[PDB]
Amino acid sequence: GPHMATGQDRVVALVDMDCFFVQVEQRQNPHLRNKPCAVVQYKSWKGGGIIAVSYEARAFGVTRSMWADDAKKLCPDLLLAQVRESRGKANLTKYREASVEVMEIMSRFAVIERASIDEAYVDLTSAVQERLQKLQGQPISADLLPSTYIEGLPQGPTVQKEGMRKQGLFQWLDSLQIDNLTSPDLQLTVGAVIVEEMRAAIERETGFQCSAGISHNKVLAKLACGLNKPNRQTLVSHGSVPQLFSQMPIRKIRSLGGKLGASVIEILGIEYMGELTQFTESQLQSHFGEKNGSWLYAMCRGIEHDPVKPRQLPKTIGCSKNFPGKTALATREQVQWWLLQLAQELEERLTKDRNDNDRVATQLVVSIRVQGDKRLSSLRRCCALTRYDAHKMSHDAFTVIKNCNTSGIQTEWSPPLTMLFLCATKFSAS
DNA sequence: ATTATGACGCT
DNA sequence: AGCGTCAT
Ligand SMILES: Nc1nc2c(ncn2[C@H]2C[C@H](O)[C@@H](COP(=O)(O)NP(=O)(O)OP(=O)(O)O)O2)c(=O)[nH]1
Ligand SMILES: [Ca+2]
Ligand SMILES: [K+]
Repeated sequence: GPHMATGQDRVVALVDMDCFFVQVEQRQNPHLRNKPCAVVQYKSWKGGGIIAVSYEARAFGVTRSMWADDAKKLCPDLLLAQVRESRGKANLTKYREASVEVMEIMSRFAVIERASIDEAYVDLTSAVQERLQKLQGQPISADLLPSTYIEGLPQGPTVQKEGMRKQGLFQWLDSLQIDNLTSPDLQLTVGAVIVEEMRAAIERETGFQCSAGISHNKVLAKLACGLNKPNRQTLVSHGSVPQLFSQMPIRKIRSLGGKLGASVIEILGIEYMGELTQFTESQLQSHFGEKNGSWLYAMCRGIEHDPVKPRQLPKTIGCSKNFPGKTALATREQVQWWLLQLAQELEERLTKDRNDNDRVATQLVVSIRVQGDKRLSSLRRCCALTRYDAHKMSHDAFTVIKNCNTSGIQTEWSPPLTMLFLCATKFSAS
């Protein structure tokens, strides 16, 4: 009743760049703009692997993880841009730099959490309080929300999608109580005004378009962001959650797309998020553990407490390369040469990070996969990272992995290595 | 032979 | 500390 907290205390947005790597390449090369196009890494094996797809190309069925040769079967006029290669490997520097552009613009409006190379959470609670004091109880015009969808509207008592969007927005706005400066729906609406401004700034100052979700927590903001891509933003109110969740497959919610979500489905015999409401918190905890159970109990009611961390920079800086099938590394010289290539990219990125961001990594994590192991990592060993020197780092990585070499002959490497991964972690201010 | 990462939980 | 999960 009056004591049942509703998780409406914060305004949180999730901003995600549309087809990011594609937009980066389309900005650089105007010939790619407004075309079916994709970004690929490598080329020799089946045309390279696609990692980003323009919405025009998505209409033909082109997806991430598909081989370019197969994508061209679906879309023969598909245009392709390849990731840069340096020291024998993919080099994603261009996209990391573009990410910094976007992240710095977002940081002007509020503290952000960098969730991935092209998406960030935004805690707008305080900014919304400020804008509400400025408005002085003035209603919010639809002209202030020109790309916003209100999830679940229109409802009740009309042919084209922009007309739909506007009807829903008008129903939402006419129902607003702009008198109460503590109304959560009003707070979300003002948050959406601010996100319109942030998205306008990103597009004006970088050329990049993005989608966004506005809700009361990170999971709902993320789900909202996905509802109307590309180049649009969606407000998911607390009140919209029962209908939204009533037909939402469990796997669509961030963190439930894997084994845990499959176990929720199998153990409880349910399919949709909303079905979780019928279980007690203790029941959920008994199946899925304390933390998961409390989280599911709150989440299926639209409530989640995970804070937006004030973290604009990545916590780790890593370099990895797969050596699949017959390219696997089977000689000591091979393993040393590739460890050195990775360590050289790592040194470059670390040196630039230290100059930009006034910090130094102190731990080097070395991960490998051996042939036949289906796991991502077959082995992970750490050592100290005392100097940004590639030869040092690569020699140290070899020292921590060399006992994995089954071969008695210290010139061969068996079983051959199908992945190498160097990761700098545990940063300290410098 | 979806690849190159990046986050975070568990013990 | 090393491993597993999730993500994409
Ligand atoms: N190296 C690599 N990069 C990847 C991979 N997957 C994605 N990226 C890169 C390429 C992506 O551009 C970028 C951001 O990932 P998303 O947000 O998941 N996809 P996008 O922004 O393209 O589409 P949407 O409009 O649906 O948000 O990360 C991968 O497996 N490997
Ligand atoms: Ca994106
Ligand atoms: K993303």
